[PDB]
Amino acid sequence: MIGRLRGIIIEKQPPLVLIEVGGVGYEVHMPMTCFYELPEAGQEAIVFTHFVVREDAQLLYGFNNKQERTLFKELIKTNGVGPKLALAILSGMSAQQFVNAVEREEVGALVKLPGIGKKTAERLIVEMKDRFKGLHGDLFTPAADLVLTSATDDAEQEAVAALVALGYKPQEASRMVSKIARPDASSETLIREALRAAL
Amino acid sequence: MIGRLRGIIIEKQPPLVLIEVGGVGYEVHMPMTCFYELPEAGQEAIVFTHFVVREDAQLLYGFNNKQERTLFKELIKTNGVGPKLALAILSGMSAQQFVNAVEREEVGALVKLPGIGKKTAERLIVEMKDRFKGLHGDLFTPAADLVLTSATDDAEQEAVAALVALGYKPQEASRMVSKIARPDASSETLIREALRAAL
Amino acid sequence: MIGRLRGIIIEKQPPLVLIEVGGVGYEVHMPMTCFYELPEAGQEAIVFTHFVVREDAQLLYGFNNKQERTLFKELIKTNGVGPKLALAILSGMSAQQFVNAVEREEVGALVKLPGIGKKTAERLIVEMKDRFKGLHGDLFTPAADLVLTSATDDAEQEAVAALVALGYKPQEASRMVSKIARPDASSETLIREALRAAL
Amino acid sequence: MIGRLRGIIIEKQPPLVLIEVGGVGYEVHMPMTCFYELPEAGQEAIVFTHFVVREDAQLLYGFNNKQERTLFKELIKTNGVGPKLALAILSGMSAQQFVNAVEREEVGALVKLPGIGKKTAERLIVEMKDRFKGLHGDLFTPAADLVLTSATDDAEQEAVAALVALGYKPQEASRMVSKIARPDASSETLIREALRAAL
DNA sequence: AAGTTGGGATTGT
DNA sequence: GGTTAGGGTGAA
DNA sequence: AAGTTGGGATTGT
DNA sequence: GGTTAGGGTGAA
DNA sequence: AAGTTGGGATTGT
DNA sequence: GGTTAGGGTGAA
DNA sequence: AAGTTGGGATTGT
DNA sequence: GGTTAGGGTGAA
Repeated sequence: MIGRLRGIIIEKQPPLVLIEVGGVGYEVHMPMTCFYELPEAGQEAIVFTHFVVREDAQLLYGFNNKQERTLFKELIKTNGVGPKLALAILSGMSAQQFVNAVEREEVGALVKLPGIGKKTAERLIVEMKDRFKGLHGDLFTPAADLVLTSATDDAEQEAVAALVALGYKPQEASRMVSKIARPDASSETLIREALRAAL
Repeated sequence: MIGRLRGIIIEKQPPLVLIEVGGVGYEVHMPMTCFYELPEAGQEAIVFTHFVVREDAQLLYGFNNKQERTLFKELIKTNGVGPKLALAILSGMSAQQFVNAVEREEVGALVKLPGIGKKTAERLIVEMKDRFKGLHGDLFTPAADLVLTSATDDAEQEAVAALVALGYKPQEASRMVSKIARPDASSETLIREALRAAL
Repeated sequence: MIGRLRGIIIEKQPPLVLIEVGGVGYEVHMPMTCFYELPEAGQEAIVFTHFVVREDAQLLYGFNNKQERTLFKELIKTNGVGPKLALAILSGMSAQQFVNAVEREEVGALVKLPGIGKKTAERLIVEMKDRFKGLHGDLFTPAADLVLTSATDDAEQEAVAALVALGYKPQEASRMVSKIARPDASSETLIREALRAAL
Repeated sequence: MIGRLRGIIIEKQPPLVLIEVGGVGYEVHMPMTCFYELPEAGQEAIVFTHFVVREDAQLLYGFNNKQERTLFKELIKTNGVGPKLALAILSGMSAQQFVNAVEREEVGALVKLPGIGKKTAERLIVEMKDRFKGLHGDLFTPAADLVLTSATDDAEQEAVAALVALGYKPQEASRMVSKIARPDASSETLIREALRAAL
């Protein structure tokens, strides 16, 4: 529900920051590699956040980049992996270092991670690979999370994304968009013709 | 609890917008037909919202118009239908297009919707019809949600609404208000004489 | 957790108001007798609130006066009575009218209330009486909620209140404070000597 | 999630304060010894908070000092002890008085506490001792909560803290940091070499 | 060294 | 809360 | 009119 | 979700 | 005085 | 919600 | 083509 | 979590 926080860094107790937005100071759990980039205390920060709601607790996970947030969101989906593991994962190695490891099948590095033996280690590199690359090694090539989250147009990605939010199966979503063939239209325009055609 | 959000559109990833209110950026899930009307990023937006609270998650559903929110709230009440379906429903066709379909029994269109076969399709048009019309085809004739939500006075509608919030049965609420016969009094005044008479 | 809301009245749909605080518009459920006192839309309002948190939902109940909030909080404690009943209760009759009815055992009036037959009706007047009066008929004589919530000093009341928040039994709390005999000290000072003596 | 509140003290009803931050007034439950230090009403206050989320309720616990918050957080961990007991505990005696009692095994004082007989009394002094002292009697010697929460460097403490947040066992965390031997580096730098070495 | 018996633990239900 | 992994210890 | 058999419903668990 | 009241309807 | 039988209650599940 | 403490009352 | 056997899935509990 | 729909695939 909370997607981003923008306020003054009041305090730093890794892995958590205390950012004041208005008069309310929120606690944000951030991966060490991200934390290293937080501006000095007293400075204003902007951090994308993944909000977690439990029956007994509700925490905030933050990242400096949307891509970073996305990778983390995909990581948590992975079986056996939750907020804590992903956090540890992104403290030992950076979003890049991870991409790299999964596309270079550097299991070793992943295993030595606290709480992550061969089993999940492999799971990661497996469930994660496919998604990557479109990235072509760089985690910041354009529309990186569309890539992760959904190489064809940026707007087509976005549209396939949305169609899948609406219930269409991914095959369906893709085929549905391309049938339209218009990489140079607004992602909303595609989402719109596509729909109009589906029904 | 949250009934409206007013802030700067920070980002757009259909179907969700990221609106910053103060320093907090809220994620809002909006039907594609609504989304199409959102001002450019950077602009200020005002979106009525339906807040959903689960044990494991709490999301925000937004609409450009109160009527739009109301229709959605009625849709979710419908059996087999929840936030996601209604969202899809209002992405394939607009509040109007829906009204139209239910009052013209255009099942076809509804069936082709992702996740909505004949069964719920019919349920919709059935449970929804009665409520409509007072609307007389237009979704924006005056006090449209009173119509949906509760053709006699605007204040009588509102009052019957409230009386039903308090526990009176709808028959009761209606008869109770009209007994007062004063379409030209404040909805609060009716709610007030009515009560005074009931007790 | 939320104890008060202060913002601009954006809209009125009895029994709920939509007050904007900053950029966030909160929905507040208020008893009709209270609602009648809300300033015009567009004006700024201040409303004490009772926050309700469920597994499937979290609403806000508001009152113009702390006393009004207190009475409602005591009402909800009453067995068989919850937010909705109390709301109805305070829509049919005012905090005064209620006090009056309980201290004049006007069951009749209470029974005719929607959802409140003889059974709870009596329960009310029973569980509520004792608490009242110190009030001496007026709901706004000084420190009315201390009265309800905890005729001796205002500070002694407050202190007995706190001691009971800490685990002391009410008998204990009272006797403990008076032993101190100092109606003219700060409620905090009493809470402080009292404690110091208990341990 | 909420780690601090900064606003205007709107009202005082010990043990709870009503602080307005922006337009929202939050209720904060504070131990009497802390409460005694709150500035006059109308003044601005800053209070560290421990946010509690239940299925049926979500309250805010506040303290004037981070150390005070930390002690309370450790207290709640203690078996048989929860927010209420700790609150009572810190109403009868101050963070100091407590430290003192645990390091001087003043069971007596603890027993007389409402709800705290010999059983938990001992538990406290037992589970709490070890943690203390590094404190050397004073609760405000530098990095007191690192002490409580994690006498070697401030940055090493912090780093061991973080490593333990990530899943490393405390033995592991400690040994891991010292192996680095660099009390004069940033806690982040340690967390960083340490990790780099672990993997 | 390689498999096993267990306590601990977020994860998933 | 039960269950699956984690990764520790003991066995062969 | 007085008690009873039931569907509906917030309340309480 | 089960359970207690509410207050409707039918019985006597 | 010392142990026991119970109602009450946050705590822990 | 069940369970463990709390601390009250009654027993010996 | 029409009914059936199943995996998937929000919905409802 | 169990359950009802959804809508896929296979059968006749």
